Amino acid sequence: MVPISPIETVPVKLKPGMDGPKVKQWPLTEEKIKALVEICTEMEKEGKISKIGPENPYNTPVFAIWRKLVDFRELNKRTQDFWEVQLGIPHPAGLKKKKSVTVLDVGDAYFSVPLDEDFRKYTAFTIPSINNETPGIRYQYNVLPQGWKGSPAIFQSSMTKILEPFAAQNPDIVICQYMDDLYVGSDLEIGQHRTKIEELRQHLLRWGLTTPDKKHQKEPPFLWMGYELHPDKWTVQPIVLPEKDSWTVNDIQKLVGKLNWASQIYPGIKVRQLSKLLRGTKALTEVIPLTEEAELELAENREILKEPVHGVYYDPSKDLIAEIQKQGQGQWTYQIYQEPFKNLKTGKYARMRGAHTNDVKQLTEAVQKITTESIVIWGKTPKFKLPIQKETWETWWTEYWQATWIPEWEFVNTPPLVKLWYQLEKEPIVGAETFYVDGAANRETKLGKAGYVTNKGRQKVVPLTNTTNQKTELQAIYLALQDSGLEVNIVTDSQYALGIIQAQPDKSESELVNQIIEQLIKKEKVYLAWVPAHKGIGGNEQVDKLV
Amino acid sequence: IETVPVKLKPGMDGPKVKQWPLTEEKIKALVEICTEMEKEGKISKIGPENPYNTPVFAIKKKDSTKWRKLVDFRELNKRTQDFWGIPHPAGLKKKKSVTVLDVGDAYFSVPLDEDFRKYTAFTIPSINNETPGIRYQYNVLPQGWKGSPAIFQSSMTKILEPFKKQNPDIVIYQYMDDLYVGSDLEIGQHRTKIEELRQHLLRWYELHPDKWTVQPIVLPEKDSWTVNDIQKLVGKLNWASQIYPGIKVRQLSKLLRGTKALTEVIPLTEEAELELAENREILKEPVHGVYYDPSKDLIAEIQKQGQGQWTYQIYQEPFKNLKTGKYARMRGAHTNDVKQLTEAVQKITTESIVIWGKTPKFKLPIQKETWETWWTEYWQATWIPEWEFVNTPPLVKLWYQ
Ligand SMILES: COC(=O)Cc1cc(Oc2ccccc2OCCn2ccc(=O)[nH]c2=O)c(C)c2cc(C#N)ccc12
Repeated sequence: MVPISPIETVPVKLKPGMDGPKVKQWPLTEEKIKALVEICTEMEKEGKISKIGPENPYNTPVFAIWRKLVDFRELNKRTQDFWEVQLGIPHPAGLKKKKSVTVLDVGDAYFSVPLDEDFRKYTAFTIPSINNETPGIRYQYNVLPQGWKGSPAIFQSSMTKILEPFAAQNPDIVICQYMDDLYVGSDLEIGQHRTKIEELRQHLLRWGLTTPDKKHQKEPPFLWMGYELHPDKWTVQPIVLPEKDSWTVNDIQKLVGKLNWASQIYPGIKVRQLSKLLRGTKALTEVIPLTEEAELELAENREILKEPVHGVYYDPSKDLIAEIQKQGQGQWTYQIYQEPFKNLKTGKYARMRGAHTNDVKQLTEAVQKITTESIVIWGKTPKFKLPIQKETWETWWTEYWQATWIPEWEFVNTPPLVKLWYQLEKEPIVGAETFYVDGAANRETKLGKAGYVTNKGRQKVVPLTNTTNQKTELQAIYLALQDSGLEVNIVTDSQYALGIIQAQPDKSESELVNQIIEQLIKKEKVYLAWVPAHKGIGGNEQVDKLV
Repeated sequence: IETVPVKLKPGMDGPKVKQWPLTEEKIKALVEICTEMEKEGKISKIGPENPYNTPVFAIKKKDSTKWRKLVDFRELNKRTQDFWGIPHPAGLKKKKSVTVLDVGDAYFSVPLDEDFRKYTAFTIPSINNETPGIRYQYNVLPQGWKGSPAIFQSSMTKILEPFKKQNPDIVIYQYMDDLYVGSDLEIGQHRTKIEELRQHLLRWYELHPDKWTVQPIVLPEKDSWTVNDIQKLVGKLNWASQIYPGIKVRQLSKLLRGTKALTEVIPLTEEAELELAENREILKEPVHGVYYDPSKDLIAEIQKQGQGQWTYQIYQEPFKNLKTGKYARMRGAHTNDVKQLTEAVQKITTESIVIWGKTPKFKLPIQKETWETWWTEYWQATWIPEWEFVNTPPLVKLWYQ
């Protein structure tokens, strides 16, 4: 017998202060008991488990469905935390094309890696006796049990330690681990590739690991985690938008799942309205009628999902490009590619939850998201194609009160373009009328007034019902913008209004702010000056709006 | 050569912080560095039984193309037991010049407590999560951990004993991996003395706090005032009245009586000139009742002024500034706001380390996603302070300008 190399055990403990599981065994039928006795007999004959005496005080329930199913939920609750290395699956767009790719599934994955002997006593389980007229048969696991908390992590680390020297002495191949399957890829000739696959099967056999003796039953295309992997391209598994007479909540969440999933390769997928119908519902069976915006959006989705689209693999020798397009209502879409019309992947970005916003901020956020995703997938920041003029970005970041930055990018003239809709003046305007505005409201009756007085003797006071102080300050500025020429100075004491306008929004929740924006867009020059209230500053008439 | 027992605070587990994505060049640099360190016993590979993790990335310090390994030990530092203390040298900020030295290598010759090593675990990530991440844990004192200068304090005292006995006029301070050496010599004599101390440390950053002062509130001196000029003056004075008690603005607001155009020139009455002069005299004095409390956090606010100019204030209570400043240095960051902000944060943190011996909590005028996407690209210090993000434009921006 050729000496099998031992696999180093991973020292495992329980959570601090906790003890092993002690759960009462369930009564089983005589048929199930016989089945479990046969299965456990064979497993003991193989070495996966071993019989134990009555000294072991721990127990974990067992079932038969025949196949044995040990319910380790209690031991999982009581087992220490492990370093789970599977967090975020590899994205197909990050893979690099290989001439040959082979799949090797390892038989008896967990049942070939030994378990820490000082921990085996916590895996104890008992098989009930026929009519329970004898003590049940007590067993404990000698290898990683399927369903235990630490089986995937320990299996992955052991497989990594085994595959380390082979990967070191074979730099011309790439190996990838995923559950009980290994994916090897290389650009060598098919003969050299199959040869090195044989060498890998041998190197794994030196540790007692069995690979498919037959030809590997998995051949391209590979169906993996909703993906289709082909020798030269990748895509998502078929996305079918169903025809429904009425759409319920679960149908709409299925639809937004298929659309969110399909959006990573199908460009232009929009999900704003269909997900907007789910706002504050929290009812899985509630039927929600579809708005016309959602029906037209669904028609555009069916038009995009008409025929299959594929993505290419990553070529590290070519530059990485990401182009962004604005879609409206806070929706953005992007393609990441290296050659024109041949996308690596696609995606979308929806604006965050905010009361005020503008397009430049949203474009910046989208660029940051794409940057992080690209560093994840490809390990580098792509060059950007953005629908915004260089001069627009320069004016924005040079005049913005916050720090902001975009990585290397170039302008692409693909409408709609992102632009600055208004710019406030830095110094007061000579020859322009000066509007001193103010607004006030009563906290009880919700009655208020908003108005202005100007240097030319122009005045206005408007009464308002169902209003607040902030609303009357915004309304006062709005009136000043309504009744002034193309150039105007405005003096206010509202720190709230100045805080809104200095954030430079082009779209808001409050229709009042949106009207202020529409007025600013029409002006030539607007200078907004702030003064403290109640300081006896003439012109700023707080008593004119408190009557 | 003998390990000192180190534990965590009662009731606190080890740090379990997610490792953020790194570029390919940084991953390669960390692989090379960590391989070299593993060959030297400074770190060792760990198995999946270690659930703890601390972020790690790579930088390139000043005047060097070699990559350096930086570990974000912030969580481990706040979860590590308090080590005890040496009173802060109040004369370090008074000295004419100070030079910062990196003494991190000296930490790697002292072994780390055996049972504490599992808490220093870090992970070199992989691109696209293809292969598992390379996990390491430290066997010696790691750079960036607060326990490394606390444990090495005795050895550092023994090494620096001859030099401190040789020059009683040279002040020596230590914070994390940095050694601050202050004196009053000439720049050439200071550089030769620094080479003397660095070879003295071998066989075993010009910074001038004297050219730094606290900044007063200044008012304009004009011959003709417009309505806008007086309105801004009254706004700034009303703001300063929160700091200085005797500020009075009624005689200047008396000039704004009537709705006048913003560009109209207004002459100052005698009462207004007297009021403005009294306000100047009040502003010339320091702030009433401003003290430092070592039990409280330091807060640093930064305002972007444009044209590469930045203003900052370090305080503990609102309107009680312990330090104010204006960083306007231009060093290869003319077209990048984030790089400017990051160098500003590093400089302010260094000043705070010199003055009080600890780092402040920053309030950054930047969106969380932008800063968290780009700040590691321009970081060159061995420590990392805490920060939060201000999303509403502060009105007091121009009152510090
Ligand atoms: C962690 O591994 C991954 O997630 C990537 C991963 C890589 C992989 O294959 C590879 C193995 C080693 C290096 C590159 C690989 O893909 C390059 C791109 N590709 C892909 C398919 C093809 O024919 N031809 C190609 O040139 C396979 C075959 C996978 C198969 C399944 C399945 N079922 C799941 C993931 C897989």
